[PDB]
Amino acid sequence: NVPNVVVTGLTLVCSSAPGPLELDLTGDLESFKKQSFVLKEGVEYRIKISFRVNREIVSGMKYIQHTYRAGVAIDATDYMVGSYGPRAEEYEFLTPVEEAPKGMLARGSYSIKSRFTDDDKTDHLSWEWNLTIKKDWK
Repeated sequence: NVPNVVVTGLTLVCSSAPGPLELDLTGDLESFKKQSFVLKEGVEYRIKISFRVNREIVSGMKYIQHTYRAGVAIDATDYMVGSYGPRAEEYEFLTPVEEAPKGMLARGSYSIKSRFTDDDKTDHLSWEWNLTIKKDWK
């Protein structure tokens, strides 16, 4: 049977972004490693993680995210998702509002290691993507 939990996507929710910033997590995750979303410095945003539970209840689901700059971790955050049972409709998790960095010295590439797990520490899905902070959506 298809995994009990299927992570289906990640969306960088930003009201002022010119276009959609989302990753399809149901396909090939390798392509993301060479790609990067552009985010204007200082803008507020959230991260929407779409997923579905197919058969059994899952408890303590957490969306983990480590952010690196110049190859070194500058932040680690565990987002308590919750315990949710099976449902036909796809679930969506929104992290609290975040604020992007500002100032020259904050600009540049940022790499993210993302993981969706639960209590049993199950690796429901892990993936790496990139971000680039710019003065404007340039």
